[PDB]
Parts: sequence; C-alpha cells; structure tokens
Amino acid sequence: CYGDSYFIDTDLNQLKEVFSGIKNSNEQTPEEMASLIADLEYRYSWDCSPLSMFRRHTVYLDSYAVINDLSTKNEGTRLAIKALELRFHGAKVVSCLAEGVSHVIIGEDHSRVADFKAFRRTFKRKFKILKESWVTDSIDKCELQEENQYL
Amino acid sequence: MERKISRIHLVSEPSITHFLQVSWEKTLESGFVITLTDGHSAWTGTVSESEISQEADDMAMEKGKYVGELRKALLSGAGPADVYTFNFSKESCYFFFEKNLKDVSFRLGSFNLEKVENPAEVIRELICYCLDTIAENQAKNEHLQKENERLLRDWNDVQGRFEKCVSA
Repeated sequence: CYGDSYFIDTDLNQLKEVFSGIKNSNEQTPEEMASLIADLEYRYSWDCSPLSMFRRHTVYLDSYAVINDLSTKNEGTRLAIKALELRFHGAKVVSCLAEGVSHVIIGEDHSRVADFKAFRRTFKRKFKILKESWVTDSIDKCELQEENQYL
Repeated sequence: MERKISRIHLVSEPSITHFLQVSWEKTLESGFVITLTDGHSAWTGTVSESEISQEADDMAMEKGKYVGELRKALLSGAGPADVYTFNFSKESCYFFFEKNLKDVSFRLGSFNLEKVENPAEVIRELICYCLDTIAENQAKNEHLQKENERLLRDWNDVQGRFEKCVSA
C-alpha cells in the first residue's frame, strides 16, 4: 500500500522516500511502543547499540526527600541531570519505587540506604543498589559495567 | 601594608574588653607594630627582626613556629585552640600573653608600652579603616550576588536545553 516493494531490494534513500510517502501514525500508546521495542530487540539482538541497552532496566532516583512522595522534589541538584541522562540512554525512568524497579541510584547521601535495603528485602524481586558515579563512568564505555565494584 | 584588629580580655578588668591592632608591611619576620586601646587611652610598641631573634634565642625554638604562634595569638584569636590569657601591668608597662596548657604554663613574650599623647587619632583611624572595609565588602558582596544570579540563569538555560534535546 506504501512505496516499498516485495521483490526488489531497497537502499537508504529509497527507505527514506517510502517513509516520506506515509503521512503519520499515532494509534499506539507508549507502553505498547516500548513493549514492541524490546520485543524486536530480543528477536534480532539489537542491544549491541551504544544506547537503548538500558531499555530493559527501570531506573529510580533518590531525587525526593520522602520515598514514594511526589510533592517533595529536590530539583536543583546534579541528581536531576543524572536521571535525565539515564532517560536519554533509554532507561525507563520511574517516579515511584515499584516492585518492578530494577535499578535505584543514590547520590552522595546514604542516610536512607538502610530503608532502601529493607524495601528490597520486602520485595519478591530484589533490586541492586547503585551509586551515581557508576553511570557517570559507564557512559564513556557505552556499556553495562559490572555493578559489583559499584555495589 | 596590612593590619588586623582583635579583641582581648584583661585579667585585671575582666568585665571590660580591650582592642589590639597588629600591623605589618610584608611579613612578621621583618617586624611589626602593635597598639592596644580601650576607648579612652592607648599604648603603642614596635618589633623588629632583632627583637624576634632575641626572643627566639630566649626560648630556643624554631623561628617560624614562634612567628605562627604569635600570628594565632594576636590575629587568629582562636579560642578552641588552647586558650591562653593576656595579662597587662599598666603602670609597669608590661603587656605579656601567658600560655596556659593543661597543667603547664609558659611566658610567651615580654613587652614594654608607651602612652601616646593623642589617643583620639588612633581610636579614629581604627574605626575609619573599619568603615572603609565595610564599604568595600558590601560592594564586593553586591558584585558577587550579581554574578551568582548570572550563573544560576545560565544553569537553568543549559538544563532546559539538555531536556529539550533529550525529548527531541
């Protein structure tokens, strides 16, 4: 129905053109899209790219003074930029500490670490506690550095 | 040319504080000038490299560490660091600062003082220097506030630009 063909092969420019052929499509919801992203990656080993390798991980930040409170944002600190960078790397940034959260980032302050640990022990699936420097280094490697040294 | 003002207490009249000014040109090694004032009458004195060398001969200890001890005693006024007491016999003209370590006492130095004919001049120049410093610091404070506001504005702009780039 669009420009692309069945039999003959197609090159970069051709693809561009056929995309320009289709007007738009906005019938999907974000969840769905992300799901499909992951799916195709798993189907065709798309995770080798420098980015999007965080797509399979949900990331929470200690950007709030009160855990699971949305009215005490601590904007104005490096933590915020860190979070945004995680988002740029495809990490699913989660405002709420849900049981499905995989990664949690903690800054220079460790006062609440114990609480985090408790929550982990409460959850059926445990999430490793990570510091802010981990990613700040891993970016240069564009790869998932071992978390043990940064545990 | 630099100088410093500090507040010291006298054992004889504890209720009433006295004010001590120490002025030096380049470094304390060459020498300096000291004045003591109390709002009515003031005394002055001088020290040269020869005097510090004689005192260092008396105490037989490093020149620089003596100089630093004097710096803390006369300028820092750091109470937490081993408080010590400045006594003064006015008639005998003997202003000495005794060091009181735990269960140990030392005589840190000996001095002589002379009464200036006009204490008004010194007690005016002191406060005049003070007001000049206040004005200079207020000006520098305003400049720093302006520059800090600029920095905050730039930080906000950069944060917004980063956010827009990631969204795109």
